[PDB]
Amino acid sequence: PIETVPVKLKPGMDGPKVKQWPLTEEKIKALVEICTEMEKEGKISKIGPENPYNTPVFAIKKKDSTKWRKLVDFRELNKRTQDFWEVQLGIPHPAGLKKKKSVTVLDVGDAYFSVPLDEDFRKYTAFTIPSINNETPGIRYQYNVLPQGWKGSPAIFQSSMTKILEPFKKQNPDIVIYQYMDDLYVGSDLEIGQHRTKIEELRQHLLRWPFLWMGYELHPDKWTVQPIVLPEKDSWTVNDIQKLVGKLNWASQIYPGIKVRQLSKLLRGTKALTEVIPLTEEAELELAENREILKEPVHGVYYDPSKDLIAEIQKQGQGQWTYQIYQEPFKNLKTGKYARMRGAHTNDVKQLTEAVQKITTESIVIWGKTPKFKLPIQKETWETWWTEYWQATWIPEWEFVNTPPLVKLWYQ
Amino acid sequence: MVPISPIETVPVKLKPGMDGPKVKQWPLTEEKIKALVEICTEMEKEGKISKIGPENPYNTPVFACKKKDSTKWRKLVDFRELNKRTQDFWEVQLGIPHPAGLKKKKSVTVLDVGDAYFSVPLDEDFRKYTAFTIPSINNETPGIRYQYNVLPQGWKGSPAIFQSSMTKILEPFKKQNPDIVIYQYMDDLYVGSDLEIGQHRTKIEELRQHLLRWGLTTPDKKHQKEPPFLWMGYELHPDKWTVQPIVLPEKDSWTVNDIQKLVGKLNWASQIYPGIKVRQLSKLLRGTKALTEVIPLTEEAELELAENREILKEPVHGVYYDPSKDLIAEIQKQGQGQWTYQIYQEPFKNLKTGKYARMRGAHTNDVKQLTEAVQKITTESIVIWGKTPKFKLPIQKETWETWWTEYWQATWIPEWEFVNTPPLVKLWYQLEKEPIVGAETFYVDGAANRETKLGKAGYVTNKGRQKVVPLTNTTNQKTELQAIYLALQDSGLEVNIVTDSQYALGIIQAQPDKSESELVNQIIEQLIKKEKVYLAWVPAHKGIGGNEQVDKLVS
DNA sequence: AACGGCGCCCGAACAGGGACTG
DNA sequence: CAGTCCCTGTTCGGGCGCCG
Ligand SMILES: Cc1cn([C@H]2C=C[C@@H](COP(=O)(O)OP(=O)(O)OP(=O)(O)O)O2)c(=O)[nH]c1=O
Ligand SMILES: [Mg+2]
Ligand SMILES: [Mg+2]
Repeated sequence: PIETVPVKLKPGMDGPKVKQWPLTEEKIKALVEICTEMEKEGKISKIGPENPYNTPVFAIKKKDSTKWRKLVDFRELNKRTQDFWEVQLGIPHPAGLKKKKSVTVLDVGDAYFSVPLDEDFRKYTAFTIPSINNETPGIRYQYNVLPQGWKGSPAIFQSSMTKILEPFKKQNPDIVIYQYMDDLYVGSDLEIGQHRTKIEELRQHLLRWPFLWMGYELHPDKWTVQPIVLPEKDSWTVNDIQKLVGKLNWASQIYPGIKVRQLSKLLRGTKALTEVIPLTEEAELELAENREILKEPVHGVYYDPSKDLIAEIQKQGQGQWTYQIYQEPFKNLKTGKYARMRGAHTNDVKQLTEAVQKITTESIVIWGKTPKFKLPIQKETWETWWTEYWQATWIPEWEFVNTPPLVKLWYQ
Repeated sequence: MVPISPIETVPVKLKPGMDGPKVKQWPLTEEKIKALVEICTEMEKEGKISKIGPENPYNTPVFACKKKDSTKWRKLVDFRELNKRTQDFWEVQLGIPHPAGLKKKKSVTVLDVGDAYFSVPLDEDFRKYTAFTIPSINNETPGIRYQYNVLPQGWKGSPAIFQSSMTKILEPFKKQNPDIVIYQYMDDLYVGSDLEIGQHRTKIEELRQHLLRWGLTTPDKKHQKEPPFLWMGYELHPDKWTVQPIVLPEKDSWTVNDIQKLVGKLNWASQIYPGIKVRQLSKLLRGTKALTEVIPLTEEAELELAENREILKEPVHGVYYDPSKDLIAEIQKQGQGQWTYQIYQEPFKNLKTGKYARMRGAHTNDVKQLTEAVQKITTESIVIWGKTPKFKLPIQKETWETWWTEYWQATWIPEWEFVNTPPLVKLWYQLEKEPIVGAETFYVDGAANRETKLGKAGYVTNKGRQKVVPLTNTTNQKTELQAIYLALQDSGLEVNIVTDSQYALGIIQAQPDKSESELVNQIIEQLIKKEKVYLAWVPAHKGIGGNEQVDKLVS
């Protein structure tokens, strides 16, 4: 009894044609069971090979959850409908969400299954379930309702979501509520007891209308930054000063006031790397001046809502991972470091997967965007394992780099 | 007035703004003439082909070829101009079934649908787009023109439509018989069950009659009731399987196209025959771009070919998959970037074998390649069995630990164990993490002219040692590598090396043991001879230490 | 002389970053 | 500051095997 909101692709672009990748046995058995129930409920319908479009699908388990969740890699379809979820029916981002003491993330994507999808657009939501050992051909479906993981789903449902959240926002004018993809971000300055109680009130507010029982908690007020710090040693060797000047020279691309004149004078000649060099009176002055510039904020660094976010990650070893978020090079909007994550000292891919999820979550809270990642990993290595450790209902864009650490810049 | 078959039609459109095919016929021999006029008449009475008149302004040529090992002929429509104007289809055939993924079944039956594409109807509004004339004489009778009511063989949409229609018909039968496994590939159906042989034929006849309701015939000509079953080019026995006999050509003179077929058969044979190499054979397929050019077999390519023929002498076989036992994969290093592996559950009962010999990157080491081999085996294992095997790798736990913890890129290997079978994979040299006390410090640098291609390379040390070498036909990157090579040549067993070259440092830090560059291989040879090497980097053109001094010499 | 599928090994075309020259 | 070079990377189409 609801008119299907018309959806159109961006002009000049065709639907997504992405090949399904191999799935493990436990994931295929989960998707076959999930899709059979959704088909019985009319959420999806089987299709044939006359639908030239296709989107990969797999399954995940959220943190501390044993229930399989269907996850579609709608990344290609999302950037082929970008004029919709950003121009026509956009979602405003509250600048106070990152200032709240506690922020809970609620999976509300199941609500999208109640709104029908435009019949002319259902052909683009096509996906294919593979079979083990290619026993049977692909089992293709398409969505009849708003699909989870599609950026157009929260936009069309936004008018419905506002009516549901209206009594609660009036009841609590201090609580900030943000909606990104299948998730709902609820931030409040209340204490942890008062917060979780108010979260349950919102859950009951949604029940009177399968992952609504979960609630991932955040603390954006406790989020730290990782500035560039310089080592402090009692004695300095030629090798120490060479690494220091190399670090400051690269840092001059960010802070233009950093000088290295008096420090390079200490290396005049052809000295052995291990020779101890006492710092002169001017070298102590210059090194102290550079330590204060690194504390000062970078000039003219602000967020542009029209530019994409870029995130670079560095493997520092021993469970340490550093990252920087920026839109223009050397204009970092945030720098941070992660340590002792899941898989530390045993699995790089799991750690890197966790780091990408943490960074994306922060980017959603601070700016409401997902950054495009520059991953320090080989494409074949990442594409073999990342789905085994993914625990999020969204998927960011990423590319693959290989930058040897010529100078340790973000972690000495 | 033609009857509508029970199979649900598939709506097929065309690309917008384009019409149907309009291509003239091909003058063929009179042998093909007396082998298609009888087909268009038999299909006309059976409703598979209808006749049209002048109201269909389209035409498409057709040819025919003998079936493989059969008296019956095969008709193929050259729809290459129709395929350019027909809508794109998403293929539901995601791969090829492999016998190593089959489980043990007590009773096995292999079927084969007769007249596969000719039993599935074409779209109603699309039959008009398949026009073709048939001349009874090569230059006399104009010949009445017909059309297609089914799937023509040669059209790019025929396979996908048949594979999808076949699945919809089997869906109700599989729901009524959950314990029965039906491997559906194109028209051939692999049916297996743990039922008794008597009760197995009962369900087979139930399936043969179930498919008969939609006009799908399963004739007795290609009905297989007893092993060995010929399925997907293999020999299926009750407890083992093997590839059908592979014959390698043995010509006295070897050309290019002969090696391409030779290497291809070896790649197909490497799935069950352990230890097949194609490095030196494919090494002959480089540079030359003449398929009809004779190539003499090198001594390395001849020894590689002789060793492969002796492997194909002894009969080998694989086993079937038992989900109750674990999956084991064990890799061996064959040398020269070649790797071989075996996947099994019980010792010396290989499910399948394979090889990884890809050389990616100009500079690499054995640990990188072993990592890539593990990834290929993992993806292959998920396709066939849907799980990752436990690995047995010829590399020490300590060796791997040193590599991945100190590497700057994320890398990982699934659950694995060490197997002590030489040649073991190791790191041939380790760069120090701190400068070496008491070791001579070499400040190296190189520079070359972009125009004359002339350059210099050399070093200065803290003890006064110095060298400058003029180089002809070189680059800036080559001089920086040569400078490091000079420092290694002229230093003791322990040495500190300072360079401004991000290029050279990036190559050496990745600890390569092989390279396509002779200069890098010489650098590697020196790095192996040393006991301690510390590589440090400074930014160029900054008056830093001895780097400023050696910069004056080489420029 | 056809179509679709998967695999391998090959080379041409292309992309991207340090580094040098006008 | 551009425009190149040197180098190394990926993408893709064709060659072969094999299936239907
Ligand atoms: C071998 C082959 C096959 N096909 C398509 C057509 C029917 C199915 C199976 O072909 P087939 O089994 O050899 O012949 P088929 O049409 O089934 O007739 P029968 O010989 O089985 O009675 O795949 C094709 O299009 N080109 C080919 O070269
Ligand atoms: Mg057949
Ligand atoms: Mg230099």
